[PDB]
Amino acid sequence: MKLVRFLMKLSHETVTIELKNGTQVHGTITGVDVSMNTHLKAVKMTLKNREPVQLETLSIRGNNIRYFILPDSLPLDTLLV
Amino acid sequence: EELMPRLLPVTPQEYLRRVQIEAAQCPDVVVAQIDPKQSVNISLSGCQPAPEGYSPTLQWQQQQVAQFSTVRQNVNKHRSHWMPKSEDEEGWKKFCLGEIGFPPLLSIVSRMNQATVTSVLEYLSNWFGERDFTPELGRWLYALLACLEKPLLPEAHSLIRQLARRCSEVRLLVDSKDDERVPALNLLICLVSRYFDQRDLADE
Amino acid sequence: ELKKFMDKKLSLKLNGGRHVQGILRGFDPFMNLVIDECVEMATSGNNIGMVVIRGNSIIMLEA
Amino acid sequence: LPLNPKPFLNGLTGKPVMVKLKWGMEYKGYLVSVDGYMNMQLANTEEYIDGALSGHLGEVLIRCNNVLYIRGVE
Amino acid sequence: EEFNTGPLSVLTQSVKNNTQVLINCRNNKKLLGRVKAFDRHCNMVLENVKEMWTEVPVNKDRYISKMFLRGDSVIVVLRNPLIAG
Amino acid sequence: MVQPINLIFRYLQNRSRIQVWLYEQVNMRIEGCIIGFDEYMNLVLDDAEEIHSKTKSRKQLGRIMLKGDNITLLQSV
Amino acid sequence: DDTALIKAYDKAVASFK
Repeated sequence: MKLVRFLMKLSHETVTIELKNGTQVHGTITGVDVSMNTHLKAVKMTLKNREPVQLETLSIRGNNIRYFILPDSLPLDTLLV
Repeated sequence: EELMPRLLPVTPQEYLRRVQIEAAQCPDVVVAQIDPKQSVNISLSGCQPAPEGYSPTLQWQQQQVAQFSTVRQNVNKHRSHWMPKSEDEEGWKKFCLGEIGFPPLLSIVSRMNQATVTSVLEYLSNWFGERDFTPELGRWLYALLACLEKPLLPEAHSLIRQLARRCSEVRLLVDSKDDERVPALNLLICLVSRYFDQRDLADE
Repeated sequence: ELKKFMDKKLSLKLNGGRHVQGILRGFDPFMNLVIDECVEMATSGNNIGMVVIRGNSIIMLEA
Repeated sequence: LPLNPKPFLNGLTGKPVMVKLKWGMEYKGYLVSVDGYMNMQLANTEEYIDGALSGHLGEVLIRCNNVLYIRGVE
Repeated sequence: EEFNTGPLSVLTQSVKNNTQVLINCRNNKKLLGRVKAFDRHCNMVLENVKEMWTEVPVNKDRYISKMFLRGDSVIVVLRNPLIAG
Repeated sequence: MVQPINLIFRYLQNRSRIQVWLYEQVNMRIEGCIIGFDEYMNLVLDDAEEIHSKTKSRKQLGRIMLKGDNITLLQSV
Repeated sequence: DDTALIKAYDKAVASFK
């Protein structure tokens, strides 16, 4: 799957991630692995009925990710090459 | 990871080769053509664009977005030094807007947890569907928006969007710029649309 | 390694909160099993014979 | 004469099918196209939820992995 | 070739013609947006997405400017969806 | 040692009616006679039915191809 | 200044030019 090659180019970009449980996880990408496992720092998690959680670091399984909200400013056309 | 995982190892093994062999000779992609009706999916609206001359300038928008950020940094301080029940739609309406009712002191909004803020935004939005936009309503909306911590639940994004909609609709009842509501409505829409990333709702 | 569960009885937990009690009869590299004389322990459990179980689905497996 | 999986699929293209999903929804349509992963393209698609017709989707791609079974329709 | 034909053409049409598609997501939600790129797994770079759903029985939505969507989440994808305000 | 492919293969030769436990569904099982299969465990199934649970109802399917990643357990019937 | 918000809102409305 070529497109992960794209996610791999995103170090230092801060993103929000929706987990399959529906949690939203905001954080900054330290790294994404070839299977979409994503390592974040400076993390904030919004949960359905529980106050937010701040974490210095978190890493999330690629198959627990539904999607990445990217930064608007992200330049897609250069990253897609 | 694996779209179609192999579940069986390659007698039966003899059969499975025959199958693998035959399948590899089957064409990969096959398109049939068809020799010669669509439903509707209900999309919610956009914002109603501002009546001519009512649309604010970008510099003012950016200014507010920028200002608001700083205001939000303050809200965290108060919430550092440490009301109707959460489910009480009727109390919360009455508590915030009254008959007057309580202003949004940091002393109060800082105390509310994130589920409650969201609850109250909904209640104040429902009232709003069904009563007029005062200044008291406006500060609460601003205050609740300032208290919402991101990243936002999708449910919270939908709610603030409905609110921007309602604002853009009320903005068409106006018949002079001098109308007290105009600045407030423009602000709340600007916050939702730029600060909270719902750029499809922005006045441009 | 699964070598020495063979011909030993067991109970199995399967995805979807499903449990199975039987005795291991065969297996493969992909983790599929054959279990003999197996019962589905439903809520209110049935003897369902020789069965093949897929390597996933098999959540927990104990003796 | 065993009928194996890929042949049978290739055998269904150009024809009415009902595709049923691992989530319980099913789609009836003419199977336009197929690939090696068993992704499917349907045209004139009807979606059934609860077995109740829910929508006319027209042309539609279904991701292989969501499929529970496919079958021929008259 | 067989991105051009074969079921993945549905996706390569939106890339070619800047056409929106509607995606049914395992979310129980629907995404309406333009495709930027995709892979064989239907991993996706989307633009200008409207996420739409119903719940308590009221329609709900949100806007996401730029998205990477895991092919995992995609159930069905409609070419040429029809939507109304 | 009974290797699973053997068993599966045995069902094919005999044309035994089998019942399949679905992976993502516990409220339905699929019933059929198996007339083809492959290394993905995809099954072409003859004379298939959807047997639902607590409702004691069966739906005739006909000939269907059942994807292998759906299979949790296979049993005879 | 416990009314920083109320204050914040009025300023923001008033800046509309």
